[PDB]
Amino acid sequence: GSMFSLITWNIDGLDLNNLSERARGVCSYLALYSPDVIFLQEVIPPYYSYLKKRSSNYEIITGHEEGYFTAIMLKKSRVKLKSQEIIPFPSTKMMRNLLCVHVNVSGNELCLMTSHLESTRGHAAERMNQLKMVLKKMQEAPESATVIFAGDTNLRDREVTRCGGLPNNIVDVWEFLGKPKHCQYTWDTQMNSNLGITAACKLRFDRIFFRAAEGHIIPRSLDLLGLEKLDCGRFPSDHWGLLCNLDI
Amino acid sequence: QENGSMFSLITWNIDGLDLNNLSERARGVCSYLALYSPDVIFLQEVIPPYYSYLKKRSSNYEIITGHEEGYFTAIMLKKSRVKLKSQEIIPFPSTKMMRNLLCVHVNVSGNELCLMTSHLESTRGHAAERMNQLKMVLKKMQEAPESATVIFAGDTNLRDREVTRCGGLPNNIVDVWEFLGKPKHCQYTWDTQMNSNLGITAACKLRFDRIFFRAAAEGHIIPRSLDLLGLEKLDCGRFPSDHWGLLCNLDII
DNA sequence: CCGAATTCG
DNA sequence: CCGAATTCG
Repeated sequence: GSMFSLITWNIDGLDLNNLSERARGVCSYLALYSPDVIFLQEVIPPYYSYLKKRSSNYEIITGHEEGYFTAIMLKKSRVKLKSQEIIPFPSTKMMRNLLCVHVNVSGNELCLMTSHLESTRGHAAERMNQLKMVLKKMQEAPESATVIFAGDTNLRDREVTRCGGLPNNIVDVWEFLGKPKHCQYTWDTQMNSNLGITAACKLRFDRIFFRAAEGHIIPRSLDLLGLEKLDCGRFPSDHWGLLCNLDI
Repeated sequence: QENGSMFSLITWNIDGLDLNNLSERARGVCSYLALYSPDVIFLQEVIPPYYSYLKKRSSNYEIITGHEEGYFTAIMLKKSRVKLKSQEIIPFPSTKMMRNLLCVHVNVSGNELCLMTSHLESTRGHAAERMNQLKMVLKKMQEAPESATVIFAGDTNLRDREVTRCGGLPNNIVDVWEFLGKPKHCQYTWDTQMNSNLGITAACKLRFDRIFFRAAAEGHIIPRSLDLLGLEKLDCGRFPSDHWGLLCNLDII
């Protein structure tokens, strides 16, 4: 049974409002799909301890040891960990950083990366500085390994071109899949009301970039999750979760 | 010969929005205006009560207003020294603070002048728009009739960088401060170190208030001096305004 | 009326 | 945490 699946999701652990409850919901999803790899953003130590407790069949790597951070969970026995690298962005004022990881999935060498770039419009420029730094690390990544980035970019479709666009070797999976109609937005204030705001904003914050080495791994599917409201009256998060299926 | 070809003007953002100790600072400002008694006075951020009070004290001046309501700018002209030919008001099509260019055409002993004042869009956030106004002002200085002397004087809310960003001043238009070799005392018209009226703890030194100049023929009128006023805190406990008043002396053939 | 940090909507 | 409008010192 050779196949590979990942999930990226900004769970927003800063929104203490019904936090543990939303946590149990998120973990319900994670257990349901049981992907080989999971990317998370805005996670805090209690949330972390809970994740470590419940999902025990995963090796968990954190971007930080305190405050809020990102995290990469790896299914043990299915994913062997080769290394982990943490690179802080030198210009951050929000403690952000690029969390890289290198793993081995049944012979196939992988390079997984996650990040939570500088938030808000006012720091767009800074965000761009981070983005390039991310992109350059994907190409500079070993020619022998297949590179996969997945995270909360906090970007606009225009801004990506504004930075100078993707390299000819790196591609966003959403674009690669012909721009599916259902996956168009990962941050929708019309559908999600967790932050309690009266505006209609539909932005594709969470993105997955891909760089095959000849390619051995093909990205098959892309779907959203966390589309339903919990019993607490709220969604698990303001961002929608993103599952991706791949095959060898 | 009380006035030997001398000419004096005053521009000042009196800030009528700072109601804190307003009337007393107003009588102070009028104390200044009466003291120097310039031929022309440019004022910014003035409100209707302030206007009526100015009408009372400075009664030897014909007063023109940029607006009838809210806050606005005003041009006072000493009658018997200045004959008023016309007045024109041009709103910025892109303004969002009801700002506008207040032009006036007058005659001083044969020499025809075109005086202009404005209070451009405030804050850093509207810098681009501010630039749009500045050029629009500059071009109106360009478009202004030949043979006549053009003088702008107002609260530009500008930094030295922003002026260059627009493409720089036209070769015929000159900042008076720059024209005087950029004196150290006229360096700032908004200094939070020295002025504390809005009660702020920051060290901000900006030259907001500016005077632009354009003789058209060789120059017949030359700006002689440039000085600040409102340099002392009043007995009321405040400065006349957060902005420093700006007096300018000039001379003609 | 600075300018970054709340608040409002 | 959108994005334009207060607030503090």
